[PDB]
Amino acid sequence: GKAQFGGQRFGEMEVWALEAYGAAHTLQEMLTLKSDDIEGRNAAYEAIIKGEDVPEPSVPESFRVLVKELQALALDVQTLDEKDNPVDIFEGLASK
Amino acid sequence: LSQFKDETNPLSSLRHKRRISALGPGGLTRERAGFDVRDVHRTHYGRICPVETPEGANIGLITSLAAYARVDELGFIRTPYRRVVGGVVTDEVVYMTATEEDRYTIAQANTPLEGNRIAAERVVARRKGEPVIVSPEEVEFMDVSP
Amino acid sequence: KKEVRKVRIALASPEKIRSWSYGEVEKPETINYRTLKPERDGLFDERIFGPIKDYECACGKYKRQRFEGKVCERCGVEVTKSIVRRYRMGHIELATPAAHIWFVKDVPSKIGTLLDLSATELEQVLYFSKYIVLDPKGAILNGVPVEKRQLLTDEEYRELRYGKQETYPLPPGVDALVKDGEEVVKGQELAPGVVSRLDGVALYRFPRRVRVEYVTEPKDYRVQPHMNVVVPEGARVEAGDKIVAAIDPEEEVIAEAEGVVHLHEPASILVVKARVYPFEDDVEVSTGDRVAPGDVLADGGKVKSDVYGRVEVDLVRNVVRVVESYDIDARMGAEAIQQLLKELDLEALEKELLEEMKHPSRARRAKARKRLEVVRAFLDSGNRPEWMILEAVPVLPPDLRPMVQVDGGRFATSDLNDLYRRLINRNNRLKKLLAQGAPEIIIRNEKRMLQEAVDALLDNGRRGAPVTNPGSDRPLRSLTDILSGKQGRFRQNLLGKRVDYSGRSVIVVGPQLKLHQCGLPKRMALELFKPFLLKKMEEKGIAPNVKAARRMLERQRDIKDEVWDALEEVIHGKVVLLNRAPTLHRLGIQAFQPVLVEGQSIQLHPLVCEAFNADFDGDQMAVHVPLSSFAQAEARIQMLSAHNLLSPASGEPLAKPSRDIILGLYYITQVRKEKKGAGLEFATPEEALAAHERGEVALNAPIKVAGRETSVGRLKYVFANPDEALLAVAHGIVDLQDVVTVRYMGKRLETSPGRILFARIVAEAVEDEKVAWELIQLDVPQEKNSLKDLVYQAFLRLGMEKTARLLDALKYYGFTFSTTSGITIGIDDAVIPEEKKQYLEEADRKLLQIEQAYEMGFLTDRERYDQILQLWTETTEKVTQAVFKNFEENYPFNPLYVMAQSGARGNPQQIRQLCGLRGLMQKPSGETFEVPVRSSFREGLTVLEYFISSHGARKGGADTALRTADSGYLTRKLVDVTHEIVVREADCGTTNYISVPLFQPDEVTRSLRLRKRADIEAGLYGRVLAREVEVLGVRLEEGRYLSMDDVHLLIKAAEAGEIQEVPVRSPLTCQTRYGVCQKCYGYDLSMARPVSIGEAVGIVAAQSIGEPGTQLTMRTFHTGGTQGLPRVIELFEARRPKAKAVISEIDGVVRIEETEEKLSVFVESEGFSKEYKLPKEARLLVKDGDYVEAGQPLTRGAIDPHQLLEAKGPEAVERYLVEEIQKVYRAQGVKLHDKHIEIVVRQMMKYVEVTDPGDSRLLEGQVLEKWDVEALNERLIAEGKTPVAWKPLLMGVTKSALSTKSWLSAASFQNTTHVLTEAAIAGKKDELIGLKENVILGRLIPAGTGSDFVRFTQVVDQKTLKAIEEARKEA
Amino acid sequence: SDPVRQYLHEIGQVPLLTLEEEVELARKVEEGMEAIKKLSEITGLDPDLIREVVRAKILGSARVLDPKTVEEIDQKLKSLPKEHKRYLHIAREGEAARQHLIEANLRLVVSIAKKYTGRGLSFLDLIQEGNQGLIRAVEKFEYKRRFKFSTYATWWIRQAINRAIADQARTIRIPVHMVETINKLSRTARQLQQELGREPTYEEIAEAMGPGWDAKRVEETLKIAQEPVSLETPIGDEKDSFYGDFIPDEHLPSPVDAA
DNA sequence: CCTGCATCCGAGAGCTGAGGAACCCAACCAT
DNA sequence: ATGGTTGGGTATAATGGGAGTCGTCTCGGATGCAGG
Ligand SMILES: Nc1nc2c(ncn2[C@@H]2O[C@H](COP(=O)(O)OP(=O)(O)OP(=O)(O)O)[C@@H](O)[C@H]2O)c(=O)[nH]1
Ligand SMILES: Nc1ccn([C@@H]2O[C@H](COP(=O)(O)CP(=O)(O)OP(=O)(O)O)[C@@H](O)[C@H]2O)c(=O)n1
Ligand SMILES: [Mg+2]
Ligand SMILES: [Mg+2]
Ligand SMILES: [Mg+2]
Ligand SMILES: [Mg+2]
Ligand SMILES: [Zn+2]
Ligand SMILES: [Zn+2]
Repeated sequence: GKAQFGGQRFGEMEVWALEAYGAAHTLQEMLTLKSDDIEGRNAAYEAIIKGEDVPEPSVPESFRVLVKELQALALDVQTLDEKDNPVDIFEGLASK
Repeated sequence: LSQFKDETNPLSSLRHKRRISALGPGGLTRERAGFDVRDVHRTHYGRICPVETPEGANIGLITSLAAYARVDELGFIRTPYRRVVGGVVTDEVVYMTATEEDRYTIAQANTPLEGNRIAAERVVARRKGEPVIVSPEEVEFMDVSP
Repeated sequence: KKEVRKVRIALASPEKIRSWSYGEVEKPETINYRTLKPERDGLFDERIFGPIKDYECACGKYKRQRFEGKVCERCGVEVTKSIVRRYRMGHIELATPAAHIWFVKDVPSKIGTLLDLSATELEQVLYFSKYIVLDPKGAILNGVPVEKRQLLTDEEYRELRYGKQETYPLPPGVDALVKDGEEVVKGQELAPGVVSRLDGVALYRFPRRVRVEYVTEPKDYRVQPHMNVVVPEGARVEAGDKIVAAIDPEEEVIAEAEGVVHLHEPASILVVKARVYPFEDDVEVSTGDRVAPGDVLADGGKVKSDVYGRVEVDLVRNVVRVVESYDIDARMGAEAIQQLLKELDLEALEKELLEEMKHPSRARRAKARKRLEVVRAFLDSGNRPEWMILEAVPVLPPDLRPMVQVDGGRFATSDLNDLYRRLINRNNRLKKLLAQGAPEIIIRNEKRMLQEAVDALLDNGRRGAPVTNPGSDRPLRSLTDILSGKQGRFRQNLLGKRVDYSGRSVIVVGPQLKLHQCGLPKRMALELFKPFLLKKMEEKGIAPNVKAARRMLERQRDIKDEVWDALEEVIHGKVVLLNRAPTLHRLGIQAFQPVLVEGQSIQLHPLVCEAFNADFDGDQMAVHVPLSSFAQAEARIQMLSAHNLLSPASGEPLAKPSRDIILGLYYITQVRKEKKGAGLEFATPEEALAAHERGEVALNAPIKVAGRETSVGRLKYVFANPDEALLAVAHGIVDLQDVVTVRYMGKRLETSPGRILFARIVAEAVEDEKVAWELIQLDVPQEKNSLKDLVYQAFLRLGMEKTARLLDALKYYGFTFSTTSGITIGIDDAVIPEEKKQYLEEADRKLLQIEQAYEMGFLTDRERYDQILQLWTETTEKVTQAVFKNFEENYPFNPLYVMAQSGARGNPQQIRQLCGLRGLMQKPSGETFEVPVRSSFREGLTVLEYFISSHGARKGGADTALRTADSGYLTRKLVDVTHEIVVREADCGTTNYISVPLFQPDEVTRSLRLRKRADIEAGLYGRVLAREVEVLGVRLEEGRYLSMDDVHLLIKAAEAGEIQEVPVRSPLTCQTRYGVCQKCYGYDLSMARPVSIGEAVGIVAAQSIGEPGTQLTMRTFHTGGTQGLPRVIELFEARRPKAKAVISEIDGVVRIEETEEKLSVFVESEGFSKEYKLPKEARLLVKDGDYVEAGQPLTRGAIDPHQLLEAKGPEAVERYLVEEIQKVYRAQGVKLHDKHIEIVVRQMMKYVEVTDPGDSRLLEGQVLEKWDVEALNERLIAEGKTPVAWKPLLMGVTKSALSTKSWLSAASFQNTTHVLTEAAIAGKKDELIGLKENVILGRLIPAGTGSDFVRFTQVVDQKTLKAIEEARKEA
Repeated sequence: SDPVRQYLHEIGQVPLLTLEEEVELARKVEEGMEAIKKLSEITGLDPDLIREVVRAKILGSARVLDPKTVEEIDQKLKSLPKEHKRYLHIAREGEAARQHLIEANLRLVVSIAKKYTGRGLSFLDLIQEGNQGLIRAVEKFEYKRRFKFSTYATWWIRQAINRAIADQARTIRIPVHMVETINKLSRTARQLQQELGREPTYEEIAEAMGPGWDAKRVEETLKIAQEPVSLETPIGDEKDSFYGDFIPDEHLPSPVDAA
């Protein structure tokens, strides 16, 4: 909304258009550096005002919200690497 | 049904006060409404405007009262007609519901007149919404105005 | 940090759930009402979930960093980042187990399938309506022993567990007819109105009076209800002993002397079924003890039990009574279900089901297969079935269910907090009741309420009435409602987001812009490019630091004028993305170079408005800024508007002249025609010139001189070059439309100066006169189609850069010429032909005749109605023809006629409505009014005619409103079914192909007729030739991409009879896994060149199919005098039609046998014969004594695709589906290549069903992917095993999409609960192959620049490469 | 479904009591408690432990301290010569009577609790808290006074229901006394409005409450009594806008502040 | 015993923008 | 050491609820019942 100084919605169909163009890096920028990659958006702003190029993006916060909400339904969702070993996306902040 | 009044200009408020809604508490659902409720029924003639309606997903579910129409004590819309007796148009005006209106032959308001007498051999009329051509002797009522 | 390659979902054990949590939530308190701080052990506790502030405990002993991993002793709060409050979970320990509703209410139930219980039985046991038997312990019910897994009602369990007893009242003044302790048989009357019903002993209950003798004479004592009788019936008493004990000592009854005791007038009598054993000393067993036969009760073993029962010791009568009852262990609820699930052995069940698979019945085989599916999923995943029952409930971290304080000082909170509070309250109350020894009814009720509370927390409103907050009707939002739906997490926050660096504004036409430019408002651009601007102001001297620049830009009146030049410096060479919703295809987002403008509107180029579907009556567009160098490169190379000139759907130009451009070009290229001369004959040109000078012959009249046709202008004005002709035009000598003679390119052309000017415009735009002369059509007026052909040819011959230059030149000159041409609309421009009047009068006569034929009986109602309708239809067609003929002959330059002929605006139907008449109108029921609207819009309708047309107007509006939603749904389904298809390799090496036919059978079944040119173009253009072709002395080699000239050559050869079909590579036969190959796909239609490897062709196919449907397939419907979108949806969903035709199952010859009552068709071949009985009213496409192949239709109507697959085969059904889908789009004038439909159909034909497992671990009737069964068969053949036998399937787009291997895409699509339940049971792992999964994880999609084919490319200059080479040589 | 009718059916599946049966059961319970304390004195163990083991043996194997220790103590109770197994017998009979009395009087709980609907607790929660109060009343009843059981039990059932309502009706817990203060304030304001013909002011409410009450205290008390609103409250006619979509996050630093 | 055919239940139904009811007494931990 | 908060008790007799919802159209599977 304009009254909340908000942004525009990049909905499903806009994502489809970006995919049809083959613009992979543009779409990943819309999904992470400009919406909810907190570390990514902070680093991108700092790099732009410092004169450098924006860094690589990370996991969006919405995927972490999804994982936590799936755990609340007693479902174990795990991200694995190429050897089927677990990879921690929470930076060790959620393991005892 | 209690809505923030639209008052961009005087006509906006006058339009808002004459709105008729099929939705609301105890009404139809926009996503569930089909095609039968949104149609212009033949009995809308003189009671609900066939033109003025929203363009989007509310088309046919919100309408407007016609200019000469009146809602009675029982909640039924009535429209006025002049009584025609023996091919002579009188000034007696009767407000009818659609049920009463279905019983008569009603001539168009542009029927030519010489004084107050139907001066035309062939008269365009409605019989239960059907357009018919009749003689002036068969006319029972006449429209008040377009 | 290792990269994420897979995502696994599985069931969580109670141990896993408890290891997740940081503590148990024990209280339903959220925050302290006074200090607003989290309460201890509540739902927001910092001791469990984490600190509110960064590196600071609650009490404040520690308030700094490097205390990480330090838990404060005083408060117990770990000192760390507060962000951990959105990651750390809690848990609730249930007093009694509860079931996860997802594995109960997801039809068919997983728990029910594993335990072989129906839905009704599961509901009865789980919600405490029936018991289930575990360890029957040899109990007997109705004479039948009870067995395990048997369901007992309340009464049945009560009689088996506690016994039988009935108490009968005795009215005052009526005494019993039996003594105390006497046995009773059913029917033995105990009162003049009381008859017993059950056998067993009868005991007294509160005898009202007592008779005691005195050693004898009798005496009576009345006993009031507040006192009790201690002495037993029929026993002696002594002097001083008390008989009837009372509360008050003075109210006690003490016999004065010796005597016997008898009890009379009982209050009630209790008949039980029990054994009686009298004793004389201490007993062994007390009340409430259950015993077996031959057990010790009293007297040191002298008395022994004969039956099972429960012991009750009566001290008044000094007797032990064994009530006949058993110790059956029957339970209710999730505890019973979990006990049954824990005992289940999966391997023995698997063996039993494998044996069951051999039963001859197919229903039993299906039941066993369905059970084995679940059993094998559990065996493979490693999950335990008992984990479907919850013991510890996880608690979501508090920052995902926030309790926030709004700006007004109030609080807002999620519904999950209320659901958790209800669960905790009910759990705590159950624990309190259990520790207090409550009766069984109260505990049953509390356990039922706890089960319902867990159900509401997990899935609200799935069973029973949904939970609502008090005073309000709105249901609470549970975790399932958070996850699924259009408003759910998947569709609202993962597949689409709101973004930074974006704006939006109203759009305005930009006629002075270039094709690659947009006008961007200055304030918009200052806000969009703010960090770049701050850095640029830093680089200059506008601000000393970035913070000062930000403060300057904060206030509008503080902004200087050098910042605008800095902003111009910032955006130099960059592009922005413009997007207009809805984004139906990929050209709804385009990249433009911004030009900073004054004002608040975005300026848009005229030529992109058709791609965007934008006009200028208030539309708005969104602006996005790609940030990095990669994003800017992608936007500038792939998305720039000037690089996207052809349509990806059809290969036709999409940026092309329209509206005023067409109007101006048509106006200047149309020649004049005059009638003053009118074909006079002359001998010598001097005579023709003399006659023109006299005024007898007009300049452009078609005269004949010396026996040849010419005009005066052709002889009078001969020009040496185009410059002289245009100089003559500038002097008023001739007009642009007069036909003269010009010498051009060494040839004496007879043409108008306007056409020469158009040729010069093209030649100067493309900077090449010879190629420009080859491109244009000189001798026709330039209209929509010729200009589109010119643009396509220019693209093919010159490239996108020169084509864009030509487009801008054409736009400029068309606008200029339409401004000065004099195009306008007046009321007199809607010319009414005179013939119309005649056509009406004639109609008025014929109508009369019809009425006569109806009055005299020769016509019925229906036939007369049909005759009237046909008459008015033919009259309307005649009036349309007369209107257009009048325009053609008398007013060739009329504005309406020019607009409709040039293609700028309008169609013949609208012009007829303006000039001739509106025609027949339809009633709301869908039938036509008898009387038509005989007026046009120029004359003016009457009130009745207007009201008649309103029905059609409203029907069209409502049709548009419904068709939009239906088409959007179809597009989403297609995207979900095709999103993983990418061009992944150059060539799959297959030798299969498809044959495109150049002929089709006739409608009247006459013979083979050549197909339309458009159809063949849509089926052949851009494809790779599968085999060598030789036509018209030209050899087209194998592997050749078919260009449009080759397609025209093939059509020309077909017209000469040399060829009947073309073999081409197609996606239907490609062997690439997870996509297609370059050769099997063909051209990139938007570039007229072979497709690049890494292109996401599935998304393009889905958008190409879905975009036309949104409006075109049955835009504003004009109410003037099975099919459409539903047919396409039916074809894509593989539905069986309601009017399904009849197709011959096998080959044979046809014999039609029709009787007075029945009709049948026999197909008789040399081996067998079949009979088809169809209703007599049906229509046959077959004649008697005809030959029909297998799958050949015998009836008019739609063919069942599954029947066709069973009869003819998979290629037949694929061809049928492609052709039938293309029919609908051709009906609406939509051009769309067959590649896209073939992509979708190839996805639809992806699965096979196992008919014979062979030597594999598959089951009969199991459905799997064709690639998997092919690989398994190849391995078996290599190893020497029996092959798996299978049959192809056909499923719709919805079912095919939901059956994908990736659970993330299927979960985000539809039916989320079912997908997640199945994936969790099976322990499914997602390999992230498609696009939706990678988008959800925020990863680089494996298409385009993210493809593995291109994304590892390096770039380096010569010097660096030489240096590296020398470094290698040195070592 | 409809668990209310299910519970009502289970409740009505137990017959009511007459005065004789009720007084008999109450006397049996009292003698059972006396026998329990006598047995505790004889064996020297705690009354609570012996009551728990006797209740475990009465309720049987169906109701799931462990079988080892309960069987040990139950055998130790069987070791008594005479006149003490009698006390054990009366203890068991009294516990059975307690169970029967509670089951028979469960209907009065529903009759009482049906008048407290619409105050933030559902009907079945009210019924369960009333059942807890009923169990308390059975524990504390005395039949010597010749009072009907309902007379004494109604007070305890009402106490349990009201304490439950004051403890579990609000998302933010408020202490019991201040809940009573809020209810008193609401009643006072309502009567003031009824007498005044318009909504009272804070000064008038303060005057009506009495000493130690002024406008500021009334304002604070009305301030704390506000209930939280839902982040999922719909906004607008369409089901596409919620309340929480308009509430920004103020905790996490913005990109500007981080830079 | 098999089979098909009414019957019932649950999950779908375009995008974007804007929009707002008792009281009392007594003891016990917190600060 | 003071309010703030929590627990226990009140004794004639009382003993099975209440708001509600009826203007969607389809489709695919699960299921029980009819026939042979
Ligand atoms: N994406 C999208 N565009 C729309 C929609 N409705 C209208 N538009 C676009 O906005 C343009 C102007 O809309 P109008 O119908 O003139 O007016 P409006 O802004 O929608 O507002 P009102 O008529 O005042 O209700 C249209 O010509 C369309 O391009 C819609 O529902 N979605
Ligand atoms: N609900 C809606 C309403 C509109 N739209 C979009 O806005 C446009 C408005 O056309 P329009 O209705 O302005 C065209 P009209 O003036 O009749 O056309 P003509 O000049 O070509 O004859 C549609 O074509 C859709 O792209 C939408 O996506 N959802
Ligand atoms: Mg609008
Ligand atoms: Mg338009
Ligand atoms: Mg528009
Ligand atoms: Mg000359
Ligand atoms: Zn601390
Ligand atoms: Zn291939």
